[PDB]
Amino acid sequence: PSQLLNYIDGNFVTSASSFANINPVNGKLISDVFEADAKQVNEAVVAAQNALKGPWGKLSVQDRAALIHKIADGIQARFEEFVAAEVADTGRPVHQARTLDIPRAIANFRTFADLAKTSHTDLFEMSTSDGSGALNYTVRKPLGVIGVISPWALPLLLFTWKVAPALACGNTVVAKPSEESPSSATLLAEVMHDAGVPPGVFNLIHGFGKDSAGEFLTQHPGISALTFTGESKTGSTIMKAVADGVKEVSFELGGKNAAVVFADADLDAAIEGVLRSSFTNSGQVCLCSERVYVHRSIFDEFVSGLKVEAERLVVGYPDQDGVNMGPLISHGHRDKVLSYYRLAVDEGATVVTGGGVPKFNDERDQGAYVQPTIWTGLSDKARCVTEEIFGPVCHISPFDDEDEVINRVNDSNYGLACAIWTTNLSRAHRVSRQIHVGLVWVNTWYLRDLRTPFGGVKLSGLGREGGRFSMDFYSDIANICIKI
Amino acid sequence: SQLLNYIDGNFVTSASSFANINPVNGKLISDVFEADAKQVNEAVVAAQNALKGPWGKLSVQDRAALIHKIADGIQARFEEFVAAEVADTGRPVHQARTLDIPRAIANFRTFADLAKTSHTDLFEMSTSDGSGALNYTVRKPLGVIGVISPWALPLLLFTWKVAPALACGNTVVAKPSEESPSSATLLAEVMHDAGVPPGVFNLIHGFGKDSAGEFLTQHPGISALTFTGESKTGSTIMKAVADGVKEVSFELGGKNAAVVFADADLDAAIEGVLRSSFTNSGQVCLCSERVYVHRSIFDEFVSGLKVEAERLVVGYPDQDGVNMGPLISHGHRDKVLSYYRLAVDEGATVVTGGGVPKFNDERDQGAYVQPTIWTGLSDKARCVTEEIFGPVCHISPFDDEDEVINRVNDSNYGLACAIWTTNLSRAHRVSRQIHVGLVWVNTWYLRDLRTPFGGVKLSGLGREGGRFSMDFYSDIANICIKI
Amino acid sequence: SQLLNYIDGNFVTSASSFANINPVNGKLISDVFEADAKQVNEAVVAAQNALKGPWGKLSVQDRAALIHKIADGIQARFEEFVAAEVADTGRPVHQARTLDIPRAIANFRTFADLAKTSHTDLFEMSTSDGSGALNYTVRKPLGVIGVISPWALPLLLFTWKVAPALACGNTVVAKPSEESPSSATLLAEVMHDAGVPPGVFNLIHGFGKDSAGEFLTQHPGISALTFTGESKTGSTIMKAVADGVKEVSFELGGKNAAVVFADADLDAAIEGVLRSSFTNSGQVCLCSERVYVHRSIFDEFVSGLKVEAERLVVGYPDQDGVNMGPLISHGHRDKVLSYYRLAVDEGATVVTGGGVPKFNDERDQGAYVQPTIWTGLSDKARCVTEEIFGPVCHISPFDDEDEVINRVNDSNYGLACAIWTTNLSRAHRVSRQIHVGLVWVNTWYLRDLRTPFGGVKLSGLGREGGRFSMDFYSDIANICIKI
Amino acid sequence: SQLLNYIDGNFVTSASSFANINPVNGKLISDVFEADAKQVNEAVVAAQNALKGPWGKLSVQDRAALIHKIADGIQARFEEFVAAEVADTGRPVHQARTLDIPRAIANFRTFADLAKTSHTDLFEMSTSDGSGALNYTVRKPLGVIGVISPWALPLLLFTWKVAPALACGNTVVAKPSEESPSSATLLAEVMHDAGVPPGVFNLIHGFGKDSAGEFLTQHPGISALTFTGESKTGSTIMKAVADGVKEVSFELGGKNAAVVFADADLDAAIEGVLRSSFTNSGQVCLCSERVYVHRSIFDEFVSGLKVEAERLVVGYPDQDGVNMGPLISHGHRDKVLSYYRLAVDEGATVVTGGGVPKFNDERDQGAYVQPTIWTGLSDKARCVTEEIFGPVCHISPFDDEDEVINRVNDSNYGLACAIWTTNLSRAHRVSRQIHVGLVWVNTWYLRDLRTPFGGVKLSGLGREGGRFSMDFYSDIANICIKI
Ligand SMILES: NC(=O)c1ccc[n+]([C@@H]2O[C@H](COP(=O)([O-])OP(=O)(O)OC[C@H]3O[C@@H](n4cnc5c(N)ncnc54)[C@H](O)[C@@H]3O)[C@@H](O)[C@H]2O)c1
Ligand SMILES: NC(=O)c1ccc[n+]([C@@H]2O[C@H](COP(=O)([O-])OP(=O)(O)OC[C@H]3O[C@@H](n4cnc5c(N)ncnc54)[C@H](O)[C@@H]3O)[C@@H](O)[C@H]2O)c1
Ligand code: NA
Ligand code: NA
Ligand code: NA
Ligand code: NA
Repeated sequence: PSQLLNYIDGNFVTSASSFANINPVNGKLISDVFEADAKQVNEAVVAAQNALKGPWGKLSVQDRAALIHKIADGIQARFEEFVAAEVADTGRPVHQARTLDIPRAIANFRTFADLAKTSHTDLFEMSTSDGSGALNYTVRKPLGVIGVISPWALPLLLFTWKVAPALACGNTVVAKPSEESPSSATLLAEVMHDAGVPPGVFNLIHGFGKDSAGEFLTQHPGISALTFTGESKTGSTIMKAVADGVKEVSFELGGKNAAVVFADADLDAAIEGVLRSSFTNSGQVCLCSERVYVHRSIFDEFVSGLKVEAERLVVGYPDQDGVNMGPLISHGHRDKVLSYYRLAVDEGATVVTGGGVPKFNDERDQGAYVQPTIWTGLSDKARCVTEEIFGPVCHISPFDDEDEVINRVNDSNYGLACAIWTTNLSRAHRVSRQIHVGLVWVNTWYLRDLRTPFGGVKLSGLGREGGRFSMDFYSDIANICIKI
Repeated sequence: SQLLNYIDGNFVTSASSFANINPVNGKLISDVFEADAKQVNEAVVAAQNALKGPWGKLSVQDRAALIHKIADGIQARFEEFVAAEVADTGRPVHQARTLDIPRAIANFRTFADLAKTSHTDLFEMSTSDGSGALNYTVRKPLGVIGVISPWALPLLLFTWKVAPALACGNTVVAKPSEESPSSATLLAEVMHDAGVPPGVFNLIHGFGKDSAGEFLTQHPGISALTFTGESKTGSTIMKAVADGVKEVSFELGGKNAAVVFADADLDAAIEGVLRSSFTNSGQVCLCSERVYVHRSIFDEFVSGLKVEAERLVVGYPDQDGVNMGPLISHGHRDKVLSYYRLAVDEGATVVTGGGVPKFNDERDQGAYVQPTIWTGLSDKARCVTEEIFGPVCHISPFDDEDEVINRVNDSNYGLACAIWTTNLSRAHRVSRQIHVGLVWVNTWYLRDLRTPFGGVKLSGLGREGGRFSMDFYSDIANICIKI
Repeated sequence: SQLLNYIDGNFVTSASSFANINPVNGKLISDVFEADAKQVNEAVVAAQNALKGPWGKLSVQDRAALIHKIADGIQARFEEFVAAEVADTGRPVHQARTLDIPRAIANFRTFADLAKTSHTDLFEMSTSDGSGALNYTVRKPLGVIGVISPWALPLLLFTWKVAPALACGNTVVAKPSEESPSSATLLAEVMHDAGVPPGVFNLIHGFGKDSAGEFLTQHPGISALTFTGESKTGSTIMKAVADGVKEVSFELGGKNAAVVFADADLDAAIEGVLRSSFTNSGQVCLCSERVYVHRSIFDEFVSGLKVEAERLVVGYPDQDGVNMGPLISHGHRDKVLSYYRLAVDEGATVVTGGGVPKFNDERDQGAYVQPTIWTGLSDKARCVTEEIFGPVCHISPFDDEDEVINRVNDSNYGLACAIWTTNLSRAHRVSRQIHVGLVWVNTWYLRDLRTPFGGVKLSGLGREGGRFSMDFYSDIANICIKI
Repeated sequence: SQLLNYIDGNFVTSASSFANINPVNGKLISDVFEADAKQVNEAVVAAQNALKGPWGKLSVQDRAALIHKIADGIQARFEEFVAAEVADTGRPVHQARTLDIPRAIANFRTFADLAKTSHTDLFEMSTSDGSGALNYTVRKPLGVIGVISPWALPLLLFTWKVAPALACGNTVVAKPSEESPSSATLLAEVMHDAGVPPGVFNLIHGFGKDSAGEFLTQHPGISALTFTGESKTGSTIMKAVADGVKEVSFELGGKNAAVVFADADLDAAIEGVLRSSFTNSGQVCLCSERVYVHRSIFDEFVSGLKVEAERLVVGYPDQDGVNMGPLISHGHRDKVLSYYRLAVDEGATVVTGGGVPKFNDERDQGAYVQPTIWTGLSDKARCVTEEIFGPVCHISPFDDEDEVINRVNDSNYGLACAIWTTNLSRAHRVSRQIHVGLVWVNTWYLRDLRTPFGGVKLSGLGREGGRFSMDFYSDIANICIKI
C-alpha cells in the first residue's frame, strides 16, 4: 500500500514503471517504487544545476548550516517513522535502528553543518623578483551537482553520510538509493520539503543500476562528481562511466576484513568483539570481519567460546524480545550466501556452527534468513577466505608469529578495515600501523568519529571522506593568486 | 647519444629504439630504448620489492636527507641538465637556466622539507562505558607510484610528481614523454650516484598506447597513477586503472582566458598577456589562448600587443636576445598550422603572424612557427574553443562584468585564468566566480609549491601541491584505540 | 532592583553594596552587592571543586549541548538582556538588539561548536632502536579561569571570555565592570535555570583595587586571568599574578587611526569614519580617534564629516533615529570634557562639537557629550596620543604612503586600524605594514569569531578567537609513547 | 682567553670582566666582559635598526638559506663548539659531541624549514550588504626578541630560542648564563662569518639582577622576553616587563616524577630512571627527582638502581667511559650538599651516594658530587618537594593507580613525568591525568622540535616548539577586506 515517489525540483512525481519493495522478514510487499527514467534523471540534474543559481546559492554558510540543522530536526521530529522505514525495508532489529542508525543519520547532518560553519582555508605569502610580493589564498566553493549512489547496507546512515557533507558544502544533490531500501530516503525527501529546502537542491531518484536510474545518473554530463558506496566491481564500472567527463569520484567498496586476536588479548572481550564484528546486521556491513586469526595458544578456547556465544544469538523478528539478527536483505542475497556455505564444505571446511538456514515454521520461512556461521580448516587460498561473502560468517585460523599474521592479513586484494585485540601497549601501536587498510580498531569494533578520514586501499576504494576530507571532496578547491 | 631505461638499479637497453630529434634543426640527438611489457613488469616488481628494502627502513629525516642529495646531484650537474632540456625541446637557454632547472631542484628540496615538517591528527572520543577512545591518523607510503609526464617543461613537470612520491616514502616507475627523455635520463644517473637504493626510482622509455605508458597503467602492481597530459589521454588512463581501483591524479588540458578590465594597468596587462600567450612558444598548459578586453581599451590593447609580439625574437636557444624557440615537433607544428588555417577559414582577422618564419639555415629543418594573434571570431569558433597549444591567442571585446565571467566559464575546460584590474573589490569579486583551479590577478605564472594546484571539468580531477601532495602520495590510515 | 553574587550555585548578598546608575538621567537602577575577599575565596574553591564534579565528567558533546542550552536561555529572555544592557550603559536599543545580544548568544554557540569539531596533533618520530615513538597532543581544561571585563559592550566582552572558558571544560570566576553589572547577573540566572552544576560559573561583583577584582587576581587557586580593560590595569594585573606564573591574556587600550587615501570612495569613507569615531559614543576600543586624510581630499573630507556628525541624533536609547546615547558615567564625562578643554589649549581648531548638548529635560542630569572633531594639532599633541574613549577624532592631512604608515605606527598603542582605498595593491601592501592586531579595509567593525584577535605594544599580549581561544583556555599536553 | 660582547656587528669589551671557571678543576678558563646598561641599550637600538635594514628585506627563502648557513658554520667548527660546552660545564665529551652540538645545529635547520613551509589562514564571511568580506591572517616579525638562558645544556637551550626568533624575521639581543658564556660567543663568530647583518644578532654577557639580564628585561625597546631558568626568576621578569606589556614565554623549574607500575619492563625502567635521575649529573629540568614504584617491585627496583648507580663513572669529560661530570659550580654544589644533609636530617635512608667522591687530584678542586638515592621520606619532606637540581632521586612505594596520580600531581610544579608500563589502556589512561606539559611512556628525554613544549603551574607559562614557536615569535595580524 506504500508508494514511494521520486522527488524532483520540489515535487514528488510518479514514473511509468514501478517495482516491488519486499520485506525480507516474510517476503511480503511493502511498497511500490516508481523507477526514474533517463528523462526524469535529466530533469533532476537540470533542476540541481539551476538550484545553484537560486536562493540556495545566495545563502550565507551560516544560514545554509541553520537550514541543514532544520533537516536534522525534522528527522528527529519523525524519529520512529524513520525507524519503521529502515526496519521494514531491511529486517534490521528495531533496537539497532533506534539506537544507532537514525541517531547517526541525524548526527551526519548536524556534524557536517557544524564543520561547514567552523572551517576555513589557507593564505600563502610569496616573494617576487620586483620585491613587492604576492598573496595566494585558497577558497572552498560548491563543486556543483553531486550524484550520490548508495547501497542497502545501513541505508539511511550511508545515504546521509554523503548527502549531508554535499549539502553542507553548498552543492545540490541528485541521489539514487538502493532499489532494496528506498523508504527512508523517500521519508528524507519529505523532511527536506517540509523544512523548506529550495526546489532542485535535493533530488531523489529511484531505480536500479545498469539500464536504470543509477547508470543514467553516472552518464549524465551535468554532474560534477559521483560519490559511491557499494561493490568493488560496481565501483570500477562507474569509474569507467564518468571517465570521459573526468568527474570527481569517491569510492567506498568491498572488503574481506580480518580480526586478529593475540595471545595477550582479553579473551572474553575479544570473543565478544569478534562475535559482534562477524554477525552484526547479520554480517551485512562492509566493516564486518569474515577472516579471524587467533594465536595458536588460545585458538581452541577462543573457537569454543565463540561457538557457544554464536549459538546464543537470537535470529528472529526485528522487534522480537532479545533478537540479535534479522534476515539478509533479499532472497537473491540469501541464495548467494548459501552458495558460499556449500562452497566452504566443498573446499574442506569444518563447520563449527550454522551452515544453513533456521526453520521458523511460520511466515519467516518465506523470508531471507540464514544462520550465523563459523568455519575452520580452510587454507588461506580457499575462495571462502578470500572473496567477500557479506553474510554472517567468519573463518577462524591459528597463527604463531606477529610478522606472520600481519602478512596473512595483508595478503588480500581488499583493504578496508581490521580489528586487533591485545593488552600490550607497543603491540597495539606497532601492529596497527603495519596493517594495509584505511581503518584499524584496537580492542573494540565499529567506533566511528565523523571527524576522521574514512576509506579503503586496493579494491576497497579510492580517496577518503570524513572531516576535512569531506569538506575538501564536496568542494571546489580554488587558488587565487594576487600580485601586489 | 643513447638513452637507456633504468630498472632495479641498472641502466638497460631494449629490443627497439626510437629517435629523439632536436626541434631547432631536425637533427638526431639520441636513440631511445623503448621498454616493453616485460621490462615494465620488471620495473614494477623492483619498485614493490624496494619498499621492503633499505628505502623502507629509512627514517623520514634520513629519507629527506637522501632527497636533498638528489637535489645536490642536480645542482652539481646544472649545466648538463640545462643542455639536456634545451636540446630535447628547443627551450631558450636563459629560461632553462633561470626557471626550469632551479624549479626542478626546488621540487625535491621543498617536498623533502614538507615531509620532515608534516604531521597528522589526534581525535579523542567518549564511549558508552565511559573510558573513551583515541583516534589518530598516520601517513604511510601509498606503495608504487606510476608517473607519466608530458613534453611541456619536461624536467619541471616530471620532478613535480617524482619529488613528492619519493618524499612520502613511495617507490616510482616513471615514463617521461617520448619527445623529451634526456633530462629524466640524467636524473636517473643522479639518483644512481646519490646512492638511491635499487628499485626506488625506475625509468622506462616509450610511448603511450601499445607501449610502456599503457603497460604501466595496466599493471596491477602499482598503487597510483599520477598523470599530466591531454584530457583524452586522461580519460583513457582513468578507464585503464578502473578495474584495479587505483588512486589517480589528472592534470589535463585547458583553454585559458585572460581578462583585461577597463581599470587595468594597460601596459602591465599587455606585457602580461604577451608572456602568457607566447612563453615557451605557447606550449604551456597555463597559457592564455582566449583574451577578453574591455571594449573601451580594445583597439589600443590589440595595437600594443601586436607591436610587442612583433618585437619577439624567434631563433636559436642560445641566440642573443631570443624570446621564442621552436615547437616541440614537426607533427605538433603541422597541427598548429592546421589551426592557423582553420582560423582564417573561420573568419579570423590575422593581426600578426599566421605562418612560419624563414631563416635560410638549419632552422628551416626545425619546427618553428610565428607568434600569432587573431580577432573577429565568434565565441563558438573552433579556434576559440579547442586547445591549440601554440603561440597563439584570440582577442575579443567585452562589455560587462557578469558577461565576461559567463563567457570565460562557457568552456568544457577550467584550468587557469588571469585577470587584470586595479580595483580592489573587482579583483576579489571576479576571481571567486571563475570556474577554474587557479586565478592570477595582475600577473601570470606565479607558482608556489605549497598551494593546491589542479583544474575543474575536463582540465582534471584532484589537487597536488603542499598538503594535497603529502596526502595524495600517502596512504592515510586511521587507528582507533579503545581505552 | 538588587544584583547579587552567584557562588557555588547560590545567589548571595554581601556586607557592602554600591549603586548601579542609569547614565541617561543619573537615576538609580539597582543596588549591587560587593564580594569581599572571603566570598572570592569561596568562589575560587567552589570552582576548583566543580572540576571534580559532574561538570568534569561530561563528554565534550554533552558539555557543548549544555552550552547551547545557556545560549537558548539567553535567546528565550532576549528582551530582558536587551533592557539590562541599555539600562546600565545608555546603549541605543537598536544596537543592543541587533549586535550585542545576538553576538553574546553567538559567542556561546560558536565556541561550543568549536569544541565539538576541534582536534589535536600526532607526530611520529624515529629512534635509534628503530622501533619509533608516537607523540600526541591533547587539550584538557586549564582549570579555574578568572575573568575580569570592562563596561564597554559589557555582555559581548564578558561572554567573549566566559564562552570559550566553559567550552574548554574550565570552571569560571567572573568579575564584570562595576558600571555594568546587570546582564552578567541575568546570565547567572540563565546558567542556574539551565542546570549548570554549582561552582562551574561564579559571578562576583565589585571594583578593582582592594575589591573583588584584585582579590581574584591575587588568589593562588586560579589557573589563568583573562582581562579586557585599560593598559595600566593590565600591567597591574600582570604583576599581581606573576608569583603564581598564571597564564594571562590582555586586551588593552588603543589610539587607533583611520587612513583615507585619495583613491578612497569618499562618501563610503566619510560614513565609515563617522561610525568608527562615534559609535557607542566613541566608547569602543576599536574606535578611531586619529584620522589621516590625503591632502588632495582633506578639506572636502572634513566638511563632509562635519555635516554628517551634526546630523547625529544624541538622545534616549529608544528614541527614534538615535545614534548616540550618553557616556557611561559622570566621572567618565568629566575626563572626556577635560580632554575637550585640553585640545583647545593645545591649539586645536574645533570643527564641530566640543561641549555637551542641552536637552532641557532629565538627560541634562545624565552624562552626555557632543560628537567632536578637531584639526590643527601636531602628532605630538596629548589629545592625539592619549586614549580619550569619547566620541572624538582629530583629522590630519598626509602626502605620502610611507609617511602615513610611519605616523600611524608612531604610537605606544597598536590595536586596530581602518584603511579606505579602492586600489587592490594598496589595500594589501599598506595593511600588512600597519603595526596592529586588526586592520579593516573599506569597512569598520566586522568581527569573525574564528579569527585571532588582540593587540601589540601597550594594546595587549596574546591572541584569542578560534583556535587561539581553544588553545589559551586549555592545557596543551604532550604524551610521548616509545613503541 | 677573552669572551667579548657582540653588538651591532662588532665584538666589544666592557669596563669590567668576570671569571669563567672550569667546574672540573676550579681553574680559570676565560675573562668575560660584563655589558652595562649603556651597552644593553646599544644592543637593543641596533636590533631595532637592523629590522629596517637588509635583514628586514630578505624573502623568507633567503632568510632561511642564511639560517642554514649559520647551521653550516656551526658544523664547520663542530669540535670547537664541543670544546666550548665541555670547558664551561664539565659535560662529558661524548654527550656534547652526540647530543648537544647536533641538537643546536638541528634547532637552526628545523626552524628555518618551518619558516619556509609555514602558512596562515583565510576566513570568508557574509555581510548584510550581501557582498561579503575576506579575512586573512599574516605572520610578521614580532620585533626585537630578548633572550635570557640558563647554564643547563647552554648551547642547546640558547639556540632553542635564537633559531625560531631569527627564523620568524626578528632581531635578537641574547644574554647567556654567566656560568656558560663560551659556546654563545662562538655562535656570535659564526653569525659574523656567515655575514648575518649587523644588529640582527647581539650577544651581551653578564649576570641577572643589577646586570645585563635585568637591564634587558627593563628596556622598552624589546618586543618580547623569552626565558628559561628558575621559577622565582621567571616571576621577577614577568613583573619587570609588565609596564611594557611585553610578550612573554617562561620555561621554569620542576620536581618531576617517574612512575613504575608492576607491569613495567623492570630492566628498562631501571635504566630509564637511572638516566632520568643522573644524566648531566641531575642538572636538566626534565630530570626525575621523585620516583614512585609499585610495592610489588619496590625492593627489587631499588636494589637494581643502586647497583647501576654505583657503576656510573664520575670523572673527566674525556675520561674513558665517563658517565657524569661535575656540577656547574662550587656554589651549586654547596646547595646540593645542603640538601644531601637536609635529607638525612629529614629521616631519609641513604641508599647510595650522599656525598662527594675523593679524586686525589685536581678534580678535588672542582664541583663534583655523587649520584644519590634516598628512600624513607614522607611526601611532605622538603627534599621530596623542592627542586634540588642535582644527581638525586627519592624512591617511594605506591599501591593504587589513583593514589600515585594524586601524589604525582601534588606539587606546585608541573613540567614533565615519565611512566613505565606495558599495558595499553593504563599508558593512555594514566598519562592523560598527569598535570604536566610533557609525559613520556617507556622512555625518557625524547624531544621532537615540532611538538608544543612547556609546563603548567610554577613550571611555566605558554608553549614553544613547532607552530607555537612560529606563532610566539611572530606578530599575528588579521587583515579584513570588505568586497
Ligand atoms: N593540467 C596541467 O598542469 C598540464 C601541464 C602541462 C601540460 N598539460 C597538457 O598536456 C598536453 C600536452 O602534453 P602531451 O602532448 O605530452 O600529452 P599526451 O597526453 O599526448 O602525452 C602525455 C604522456 O602520456 C603518454 N600516453 C599517451 N597515451 C597513453 C596511453 N593510452 N596510456 C598511457 N600513457 C599514454 C605519453 O607518452 C606521454 O608520456 C596539453 O593538453 C597540455 O595542456 C597539462
Ligand atoms: N622549563 C624548562 O624547559 C627548563 C630548562 C632548563 C632549565 N630550567 C630551569 O632552570 C633552572 C636553572 O638554571 P639557572 O640556575 O641558570 O636559572 P636562573 O634563573 O638562576 O638564571 C637563568 C638566567 O636568568 C638570568 N637572571 C637571573 N636573575 C635575573 C633577573 N633578576 N633579571 C633578569 N635575568 C636574570 C641569569 O643570568 C641567567 O642568565 C632550574 O630551575 C631548571 O629547572 C627549566
Ligand atoms: Na526491501
Ligand atoms: Na622532440
Ligand atoms: Na551603570
Ligand atoms: Na663555567
